[PDB]
Amino acid sequence: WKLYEIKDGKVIRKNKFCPRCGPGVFMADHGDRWACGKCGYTEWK
Amino acid sequence: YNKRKPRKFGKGARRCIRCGQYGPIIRIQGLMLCRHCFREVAPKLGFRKY
Amino acid sequence: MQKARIKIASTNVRSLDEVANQIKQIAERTGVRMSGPIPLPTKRIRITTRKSPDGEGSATFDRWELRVHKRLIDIEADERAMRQIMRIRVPEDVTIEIELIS
Amino acid sequence: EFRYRGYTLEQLMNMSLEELARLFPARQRRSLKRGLTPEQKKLLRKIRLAKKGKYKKPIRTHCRDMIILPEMVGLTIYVHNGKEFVPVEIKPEMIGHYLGEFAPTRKKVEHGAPG
Amino acid sequence: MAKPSYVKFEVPKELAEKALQAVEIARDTGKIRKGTNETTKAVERGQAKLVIIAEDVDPEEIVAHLPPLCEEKEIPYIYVPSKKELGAAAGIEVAAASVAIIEPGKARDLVEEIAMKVKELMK
RNA sequence: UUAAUUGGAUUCAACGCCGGGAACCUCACCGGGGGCGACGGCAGGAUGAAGGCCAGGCUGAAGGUCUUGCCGGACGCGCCGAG
Repeated sequence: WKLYEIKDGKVIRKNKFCPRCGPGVFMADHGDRWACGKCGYTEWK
Repeated sequence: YNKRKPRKFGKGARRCIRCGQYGPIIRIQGLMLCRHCFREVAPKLGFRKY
Repeated sequence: MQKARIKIASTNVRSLDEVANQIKQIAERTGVRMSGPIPLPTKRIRITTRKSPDGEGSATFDRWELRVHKRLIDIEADERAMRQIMRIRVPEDVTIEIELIS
Repeated sequence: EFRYRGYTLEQLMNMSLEELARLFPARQRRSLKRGLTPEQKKLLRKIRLAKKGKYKKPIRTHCRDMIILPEMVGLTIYVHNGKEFVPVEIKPEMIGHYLGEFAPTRKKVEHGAPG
Repeated sequence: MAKPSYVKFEVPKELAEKALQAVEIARDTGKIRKGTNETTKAVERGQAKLVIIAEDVDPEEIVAHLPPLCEEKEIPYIYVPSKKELGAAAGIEVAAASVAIIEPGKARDLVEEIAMKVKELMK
């Protein structure tokens, strides 16, 4: 719940959705990259 | 991390069905049984004394 | 000319002789030539093992034997003769394997 | 100067792995050909980029059967003898010998009066 | 008592009871997602059909984001006065901040009814 | 002697013996690394897993440890007994 912000009637997601699995899969905010540990997939920013 | 490693050779790869002894398991055509177990079951397999 | 080769194997001798006898009666009842049952060499499986469970005592060894006898019967082609063999009651110990040879 | 197979260590550095294993005895070359263990290769990476300096950790290993290459010369490695990772210091003559030969896993056996 | 900030309409007691009965029936013979986290995950996926929200949730930010979230995704959301009521209706001993129904089961006849009784509330 | 030569076995009747197999196993020895004790009870609860997992420092490596941050979506640790 803490990873969904809302302004002006639209939902902002604090972290990027991982395309491998689908929606509801946030990403790890490390600054230098976007990482998801479900499979250890990293996309460098 | 609790699984035992695979072994296709050596004593650890082999284990008696009945008692689980890792050691003497005779394999004349594939019995797969401990040697001491064999004594009480040989007649049940049909073996006789001559 | 076409032939059927039948190999009949059993640990029990008497079961094997009964199977051979009824095969003979079938083959002579259908009037089709049969090669007499050739008793092929009997297999003697041998296993020796030390009697004592632990390592104590005199070196004692026990011998265990399995004598399995097999026989060969060759018959000449006749579909009538081959129809009656699948109805032969075969004991649980006797294994019959049949091949067809030209 | 150090000479192995008729060549020096600094000449041994620049040869490829296949020729270098050709210079080796049959057993070590056979083990190299059949493939290093994945832990062997992880440890090879560790020491290789430790030579370049990036890995500043003290290097220790269990790979008693690691075969020392000429390029590894000039380093320190702690090899497990069974209780501790005893150090060994790599010199140019290391080439052609396993690690487990060198760590004492059997201490000295002195003898006294009979019981 | 003052209504929380996220409130956009006043749900009658009877409507809240019907929502609780719908929660129970959808639990019995359907599918419900328990927890505001899973409610958000379902509404974002679009699978949610009706979202029940408690009105005595101490931290507002747990349920602050639900009303505009359901409005934007065009799924009815209804309120119930007590979080413990929603937990009891959800068949769990802990208190459920919100429940998102997925399979109405036998509560469709309520939920669809509740739909207009929710759509009239925002007007 | 050992970090270990695991333990057992004794004159015949222990001593190519338990082992009809001592390179990892065989393990039952030594040193080191990591890890689950079910079920009934207390408490906690999901406001998110207990498992996974990057980047990496420490660990022989192994998300093993640790900062790490997201996850699959759902209840599991400490004790009382007790397996």
